[PDB]
Amino acid sequence: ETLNGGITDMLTELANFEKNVSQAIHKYNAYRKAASVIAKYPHKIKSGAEAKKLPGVGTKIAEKIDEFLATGKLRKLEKIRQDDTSSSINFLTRVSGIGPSAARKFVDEGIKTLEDLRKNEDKLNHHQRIGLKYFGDFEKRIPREEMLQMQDIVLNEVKKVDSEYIATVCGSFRRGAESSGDMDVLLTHPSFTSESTKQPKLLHQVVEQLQKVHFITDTLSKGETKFMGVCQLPSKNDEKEYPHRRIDIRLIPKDQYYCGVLYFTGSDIFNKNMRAHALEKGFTINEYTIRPLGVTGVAGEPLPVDSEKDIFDYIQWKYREPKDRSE
DNA sequence: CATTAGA
DNA sequence: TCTAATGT
Ligand SMILES: [Mn+2]
Ligand code: NA
Ligand code: NA
Repeated sequence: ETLNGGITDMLTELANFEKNVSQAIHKYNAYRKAASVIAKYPHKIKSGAEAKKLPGVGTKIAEKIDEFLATGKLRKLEKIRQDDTSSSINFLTRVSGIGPSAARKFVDEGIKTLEDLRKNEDKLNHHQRIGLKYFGDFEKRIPREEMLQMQDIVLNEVKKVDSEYIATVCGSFRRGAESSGDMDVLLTHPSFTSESTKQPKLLHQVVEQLQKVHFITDTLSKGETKFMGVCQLPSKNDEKEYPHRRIDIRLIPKDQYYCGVLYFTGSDIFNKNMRAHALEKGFTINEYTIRPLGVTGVAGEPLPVDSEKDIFDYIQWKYREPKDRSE
């Protein structure tokens, strides 16, 4: 956590660099387990060789340690840190829509800067077009004060649309978070459960409303279960307009909301921690259910959940407020 | 780790 | 059909 900081950290630099600038998934895989092990590593690495003992540590990575321990730096991370071609891939990739592959191609054609990106809006596709178009807004944080105005409206149409609908703004915002990056609407409905051969309009009806009133401004990807877009607060009685924010809404078969909800309400840790335990408590929890476990090694049999609570009791525990699901 | 665009 | 991207 701190005893092996740089090490894991340098490691990750190196790895991320292997995966992005270079399409060397293996080496990339090298650095991660490694960086993962030295990480569990309970003592101060004193040298290459010491580390070298561990699994995942070969000679190359060992080699890197020494030099890092020796000169408080690293040549390659130095060289790399400098290199535009790579500096560039590190950068372009920040536009929603540009992944590494594209990142590379762009550069190749010589598309290094944001401006480059504009002059070639032609080369870009819808996601990435909207991507660049809200480069600023998408990089900003969502003040909770705003989180609440948004939540306010979402719930309102959703409801005006059909009352039978259930919505939940999940994620950090749900867990108190002073700010949030993207908004997460978990959505389900009675009519939609595990079986009932869908009803796409369910997603659809809503997406539209939200657009009609003018909250949803753009579309990144609408699907029959996951619409994914951009929204904005009604720039008041002017002067201060609102930043465009990333919004996401997904339909859920009503018979899987709570787990689902438990889940997206995080955190990553409270989550695992809960999962790791449900296990002890003779169960299993995943993004959608809670099945009683059985001795042949594994079982099934999806227990019926009516609230975050049900899931709780099931593994027999104390309800944990969103506010306090920190870990 | 699944759901979407896209070519 | 694959294959990239986002998220989670
Ligand atoms: Mn979020
Ligand atoms: Na990107
Ligand atoms: Na392949």
